[PDB]
Amino acid sequence: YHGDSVASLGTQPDLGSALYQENYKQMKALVNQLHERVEHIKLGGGEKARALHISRGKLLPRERIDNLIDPGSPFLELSQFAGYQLYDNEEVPGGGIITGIGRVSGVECMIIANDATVKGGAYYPVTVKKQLRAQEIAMQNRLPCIYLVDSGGAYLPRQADVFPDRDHFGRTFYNQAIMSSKNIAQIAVVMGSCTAGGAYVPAMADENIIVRKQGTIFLAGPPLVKAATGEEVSAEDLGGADLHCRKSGVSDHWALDDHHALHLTRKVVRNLNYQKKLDVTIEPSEEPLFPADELYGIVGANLKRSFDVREVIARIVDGSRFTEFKAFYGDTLVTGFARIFGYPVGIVGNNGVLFSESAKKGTHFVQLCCQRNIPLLFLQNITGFMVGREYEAEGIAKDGAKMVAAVACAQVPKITLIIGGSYGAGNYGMCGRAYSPRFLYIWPNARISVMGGEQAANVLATITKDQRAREGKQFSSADEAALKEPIIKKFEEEGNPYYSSARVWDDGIIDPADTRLVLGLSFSAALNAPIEKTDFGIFRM
Amino acid sequence: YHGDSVASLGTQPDLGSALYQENYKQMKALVNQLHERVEHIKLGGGEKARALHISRGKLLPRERIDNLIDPGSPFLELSQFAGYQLYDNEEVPGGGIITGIGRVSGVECMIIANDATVKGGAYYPVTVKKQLRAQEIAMQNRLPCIYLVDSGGAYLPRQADVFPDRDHFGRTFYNQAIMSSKNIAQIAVVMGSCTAGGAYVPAMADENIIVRKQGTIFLAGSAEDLGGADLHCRKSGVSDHWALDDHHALHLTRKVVRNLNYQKKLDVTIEPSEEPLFPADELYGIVGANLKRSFDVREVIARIVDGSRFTEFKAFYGDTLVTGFARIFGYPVGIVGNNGVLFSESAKKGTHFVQLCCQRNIPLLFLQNITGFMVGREYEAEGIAKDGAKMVAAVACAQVPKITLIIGGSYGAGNYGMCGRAYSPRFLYIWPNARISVMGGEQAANVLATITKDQRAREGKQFSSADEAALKEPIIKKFEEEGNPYYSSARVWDDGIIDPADTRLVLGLSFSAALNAPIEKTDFGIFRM
Amino acid sequence: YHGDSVASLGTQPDLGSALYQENYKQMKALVNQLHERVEHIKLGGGEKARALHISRGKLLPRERIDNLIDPGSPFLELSQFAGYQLYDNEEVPGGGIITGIGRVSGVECMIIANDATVKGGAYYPVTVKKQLRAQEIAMQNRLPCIYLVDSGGAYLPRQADVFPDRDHFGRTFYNQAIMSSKNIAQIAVVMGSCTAGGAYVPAMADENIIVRKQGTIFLAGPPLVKAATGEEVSAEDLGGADLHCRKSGVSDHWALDDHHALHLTRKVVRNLNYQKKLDVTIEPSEEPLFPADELYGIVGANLKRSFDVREVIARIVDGSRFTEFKAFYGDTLVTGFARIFGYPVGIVGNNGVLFSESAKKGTHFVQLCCQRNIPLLFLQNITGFMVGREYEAEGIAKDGAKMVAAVACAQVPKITLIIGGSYGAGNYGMCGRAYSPRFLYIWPNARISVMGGEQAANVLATITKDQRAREGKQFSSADEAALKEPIIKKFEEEGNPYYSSARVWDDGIIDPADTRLVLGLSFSAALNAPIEKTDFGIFRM
Amino acid sequence: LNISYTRNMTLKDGKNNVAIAVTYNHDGSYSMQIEDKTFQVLGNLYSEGDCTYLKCSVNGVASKAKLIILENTIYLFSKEGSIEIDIPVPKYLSSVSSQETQGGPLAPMTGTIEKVFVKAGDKVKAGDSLMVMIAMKMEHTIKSPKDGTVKKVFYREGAQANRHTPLVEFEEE
Ligand SMILES: O=CCCCC[C@@H]1SC[C@@H]2NC(=O)N[C@@H]21
Ligand SMILES: O=CCCCC[C@@H]1SC[C@@H]2NC(=O)N[C@@H]21
Ligand SMILES: O=CCCCC[C@@H]1SC[C@@H]2NC(=O)N[C@@H]21
Repeated sequence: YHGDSVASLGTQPDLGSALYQENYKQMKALVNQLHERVEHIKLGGGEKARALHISRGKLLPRERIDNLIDPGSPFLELSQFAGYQLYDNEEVPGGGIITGIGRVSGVECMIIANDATVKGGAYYPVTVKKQLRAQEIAMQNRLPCIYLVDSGGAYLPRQADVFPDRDHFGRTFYNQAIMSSKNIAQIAVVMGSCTAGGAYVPAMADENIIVRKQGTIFLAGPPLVKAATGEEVSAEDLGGADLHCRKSGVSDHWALDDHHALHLTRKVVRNLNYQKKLDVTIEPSEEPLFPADELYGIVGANLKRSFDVREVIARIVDGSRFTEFKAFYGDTLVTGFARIFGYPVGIVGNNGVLFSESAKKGTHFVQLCCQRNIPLLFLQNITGFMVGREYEAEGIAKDGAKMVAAVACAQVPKITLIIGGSYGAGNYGMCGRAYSPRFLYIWPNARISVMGGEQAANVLATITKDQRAREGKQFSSADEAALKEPIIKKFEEEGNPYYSSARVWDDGIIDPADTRLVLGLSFSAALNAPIEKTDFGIFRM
Repeated sequence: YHGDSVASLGTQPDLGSALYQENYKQMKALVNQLHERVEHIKLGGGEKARALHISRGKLLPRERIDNLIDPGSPFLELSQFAGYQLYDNEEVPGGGIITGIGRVSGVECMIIANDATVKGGAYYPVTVKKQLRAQEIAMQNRLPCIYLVDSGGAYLPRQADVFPDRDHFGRTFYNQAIMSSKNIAQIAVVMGSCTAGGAYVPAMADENIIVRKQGTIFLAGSAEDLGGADLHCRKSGVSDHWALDDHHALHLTRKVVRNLNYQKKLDVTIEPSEEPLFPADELYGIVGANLKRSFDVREVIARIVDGSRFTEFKAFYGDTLVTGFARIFGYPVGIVGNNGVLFSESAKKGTHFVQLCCQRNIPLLFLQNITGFMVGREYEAEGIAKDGAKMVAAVACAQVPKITLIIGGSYGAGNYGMCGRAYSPRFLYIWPNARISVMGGEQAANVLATITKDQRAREGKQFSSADEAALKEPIIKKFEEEGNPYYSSARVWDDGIIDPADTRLVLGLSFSAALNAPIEKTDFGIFRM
Repeated sequence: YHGDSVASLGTQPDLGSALYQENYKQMKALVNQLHERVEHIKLGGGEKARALHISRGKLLPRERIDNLIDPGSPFLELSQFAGYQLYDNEEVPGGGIITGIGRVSGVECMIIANDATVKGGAYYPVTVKKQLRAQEIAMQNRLPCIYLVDSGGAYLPRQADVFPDRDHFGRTFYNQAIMSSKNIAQIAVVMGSCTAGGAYVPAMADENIIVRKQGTIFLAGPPLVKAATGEEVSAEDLGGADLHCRKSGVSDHWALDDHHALHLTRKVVRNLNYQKKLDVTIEPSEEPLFPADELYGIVGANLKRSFDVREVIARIVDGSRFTEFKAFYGDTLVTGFARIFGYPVGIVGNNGVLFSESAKKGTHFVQLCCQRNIPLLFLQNITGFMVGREYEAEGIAKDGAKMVAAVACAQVPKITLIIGGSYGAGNYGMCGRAYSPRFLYIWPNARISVMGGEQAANVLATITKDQRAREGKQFSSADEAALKEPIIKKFEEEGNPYYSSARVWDDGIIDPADTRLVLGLSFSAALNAPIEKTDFGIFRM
Repeated sequence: LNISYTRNMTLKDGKNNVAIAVTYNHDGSYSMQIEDKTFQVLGNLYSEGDCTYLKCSVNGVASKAKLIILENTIYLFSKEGSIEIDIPVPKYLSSVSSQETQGGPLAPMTGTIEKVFVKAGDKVKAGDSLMVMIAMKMEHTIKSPKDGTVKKVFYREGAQANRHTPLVEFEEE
């Protein structure tokens, strides 16, 4: 029996209020800025590179994805801003690689396509990190991996940051071998030149598809053969040849063109003999009772002002229905049960400074969700430089760890959304990047750093005021901002969402109006893997 | 393909026959007696206590259950007669506690509510036993436990029978901890005062609900300031949910159960249900109240199984025992029922049947109407004890759900072989005409009439026939009094006395609840061939 | 490397002190009282019954055990005082049954022998409970069960307390069937008449031994055959006959006399193909550094006086070596690691009133022992009617439960020793009988009840002082002791160790000087079963 | 088991709360007691087209009616007539802290403001006309809800005010 009437969250905001008008205007500008920057990244290398790419008969990388996925299905792209201003004078739109989750033949798959128009598809250090992140997502959720291979090899000027280490280019093949051993299908489509060391990607795949004229697979390129043995060979003859398809046997399927190869890929996925099974209970979906775009006015762009996280929850959960747990205890933290697109979810969100009661309340809640195998969603909005931030933390340290330890051991799928600040140990307790959430997203107004910019400035303003008061040479107020202004600038620049997203610290910057859709797609993908039993460590009572 | 036509059990009784008329009249009187006694127990402490209870704004305990369970859903109450005349001068209707199985938010749950109108909710020795029995049922069937806590603590005058032992009040918290470790939800609703050990119940629960002013929790006993919803909800943190009144708390409880993320899964094959081909009330005439007369157990079976369809196993071998396959409300069941004295062939036939059901994971139903084992020099020489033990050992090790219904006598080792209380049947019910004891009252009388006739014949002082009934009459009275269904049910030896016309419904509800837990593989001991 | 020098517990008591002299004198009297009462119980039914028993060629029940166990091996008898003054006018020494753990053919086994000299071996209600307790011990520790069967059937005058219920006589056969299914050998030796319903015990056993002339096994006795069929049969002909040994086949071995049967039993155990394996690390044994008899002076018999539990520990652990855990936190509870006869043990003992810190400290300690699979020993000395007992307990309730819940779920072997008071919820937190400790022992000075006798008296002295002050009829001080004296007498009588031990609430009353030996034997037996992993419930933080 | 379930239901007819004791009979019928009168009720639900119909018999009298249950109101349509019965709403479900100190009477509809009778700070008493609005050629005069002084005015004369938009702000008291 599910006919019981229940209360719903959310309240109608005062659209006429000046605060709402200002907050909407500021947030809208950030969203517009985000949209137009993505439009530029959408163009990849540029008109000249794109014209050259098409002149060879090859499809553009994003057109390949459009044709690969099911007609009209949504595509969840990840880390669109990787490499954004990362390198001083080189522009690398999207890191030279496009990764995302889409539906192929009715199966959710991870798609990893090299962007040949960007630096000829060379692998920059960020390119390796983006690919490794995609493989990690696929393995944790048992998503088949499809590699649209069109690459130019490693970027020699930065080889030390690509080749040697554990999380360097070598790890890519290690991940392929491990996923194959777990029956997570690895499919490679060579739609362009495969350079030295990239020839392994077609070989390490379970099934492989190569284009007739464009594809070339060779461990040693025609130049290295020419240097080592003084022999001149055409790229087609050396590799990706009918030799690779027939004489060498590296190719499992032969394709006439890009369209044919994509059609073959869809057939390969259909033969995986896989059917999705859900471990969680399901209920019919319902839209939230409040418009999502109202989040612009409610949240704004000023992190100093505070808002009720319940308002954010009311606009993303099915029917704006929410069962709060321990509502009046540790009120700075909000925990409760809801449903998104029919899936059950336990939501943990910050509503102020973390206290001992808040940490205990969170630790209790996380145990409940793990016991019932309920996915967890974290909404990070940590608070910084408040009189509350200036508080005795000895209790906070003793009790916080309990939450860091419960969150780490939880085996239910975890998704983190940074809707505000993320500073210090509060990041760890709220399932930061270091704690392996299945996905991590940030809003365009977020800030992340070891501590708030102001706190670092004020702390230094104590150390050197002391330095010269205790030493005895006086240190004046103008000497204070020759200390404080550079610090605040640095933390503002390095805490910017684009700075965080340019490096792969999050999986993307998302428009607040799209929060519900992104969460729905992410949780749906995360449910492809069975939920395991959670084993906890010692709870330091 | 399930279109095959099959034979059906049962025959039309002779309604005009004098035996049927007498048997119906006697059984009807017993059922009417049972009904009116329950009506009195329904009132709990009484009008003055009930008026005081309502005057505080609290719901009556049975009204709480009505509001907790799904609208219109049946409620299977257990041990309604616990404490019936158990204590010399104290009346404890239902033992001061109400336990049963009902559906909350579409999930079968065990509900344990203190009756505050009975002795202020104090825990008598029978009260602890009734609660412990309910917890045992919940654990064996993986049923979430809901505690409607309104208690006054232990009954000090009888503390030695409440506090110390393993099956005493302490075991209640042990059961809560064990069920929680197995993911069997423990939900406590503090709708009143709970003191000393009582305060542990909300503390030991997975999720907890407390009423705004009525509820109070404290290890050591104003009460609101020491305990109260506000203190625990906001300062102590013992409370997970805060409720305005009894209605609000019950509404919150339904929400809590809906978030358990539990869905029932069946291990057995299912077929569409069908009503029996014969009226159930005819069981009154067929069975009667005279245990000396005998009836065909197949008649009882024909009136409770779907479509009165029954596949008998080894029909002509060991005919004193009836075994076969049937279905009740669509569930498959293997039925074992007595049809006379147990023999070596009957025990062997039963042992073979029990192995079959365990192999196929088929629930077992036992219908106890026993009169003893075959007595004879030849039977002992052929190892009747060895054969009888074969059945006691197979029944004990069986891991399929087992339900026992005593429709007649239950004496001696025949009780053990037919899955008595000692053999952990999921449920045990008795009809109002049943009798249970170590042996029949007459046998104990006759046996003593041999020992003392011998005592004085061998000693040499003569012992006359009038001296015989100064021996026999007290024995027969004792066994009649202690074998009465109310005596057995007042103590928790069975889970309730049920009207025969309700047998099919009770079995259907019981088997449905028992299927919440997965059926395990059965491991047998050594079969002494 | 184990050559590190370490500190040792214990201090030399002041033998000249008046307190020590008084405490020694009082405790010694209790021990002497305990010894002489056991001597009387040793005689069973009496001289006339014993003379009749021997006149039939049968061994006395305790002589049977002496011959069964290995020469010179210690025998751990259990519940010697069962049935002590339990029944108004009937004396039932030891409950009519002797149970204990001894070594047979080098294997630790549980021995259950009926005492035929006591009421002809009839089963009283306490007799069933004592046997059921023995079977529970054997199953939990995987100890083979040997039944020396010489019984006269159930005691008809008390049938309602023997036959019907789950923990009544029927459960005995249920336990045999379950242990057999687990490969815990069940051996029955019929050394005397087996009455109706006892014939099952030989049949339900894996291997069975019957004496030639004395043994008789029949489901129906010659009288019941005579009543039911009008047939007269001798006991030997009806059952326990050469018919049972050969024609019926119920007997697996045929024995000439009691000595022969005991010799056969030893051979049967030697063929079990069992070898003991230890899951715990072992270190060489060492005697404690202080005499055990000093416990008389240290502890005494006055529960109002307090002593340091560390003194008790110093006189039972190997070398008086003890590593205390959280010594300065929650000092009313003492927890630490030690070794007894080489086995590792975690000790929890009361040193005052339980506090919130003490409960938290205990909960932390129990998790540590369960993680490392270390056996746990509890020393109960709960404190009652102190100004400390008169304290706000709201915190105590919130924190105590955490300990009740950890102790219940612990799967390591647990042994409880009551060296003082045991009142209220403090009993549960310290692994009372309800929490299935492998063994539970009590010292002769112990007291157990729902609450201390004084507290019940004082509490009532508030309720009726209120009753008449609020009602308005005055209630004088002499009216107070007409209220208090009966209550104090009742709690003193029902809290006495003999009252607790007469019923099977504990496994025996032990002399304090024997504490180390009893613990060593008990832990050794408990190690016959592999230690399982502990699964905890939700810790209410 | 061995007893009959009686349910205490409450229904609101107009302003009157009606207590109904419903007893679930074994045969499937219902015995309902209202005040001192007992009724034997039996019926079922059947669908004609898209409309659910209730076929019931009360004390042997049989009738058919169209049943609609929307929000907390039960609508019964019969050729005799139509009756609406209100299901009481539990307090907990009703928003606790219900809206209080409501100040602005909302425009009856979207219409031009023809007259304004209140300055930015003016003391008004209940029934004091604040504004006059013409909608589809129909004059409505807005009146003061409370005796509170006026904090502010959201519209001026000649402005078009949308339906249910606040017209006046009243000082918090
Ligand atoms: O070292 C200079 C270029 C030509 C020699 C390099 C040799 S060729 C065999 C071997 N394989 C390579 O890739 N490099 C070396
Ligand atoms: O009832 C009085 C004593 C003789 C009849 C009892 C019969 S004999 C067959 C059956 N087995 C028993 O143990 N008792 C009954
Ligand atoms: O303007 C819309 C139609 C109704 C109002 C028109 C008024 S009625 C009085 C006057 N005489 C006319 O002919 N028109 C206006």
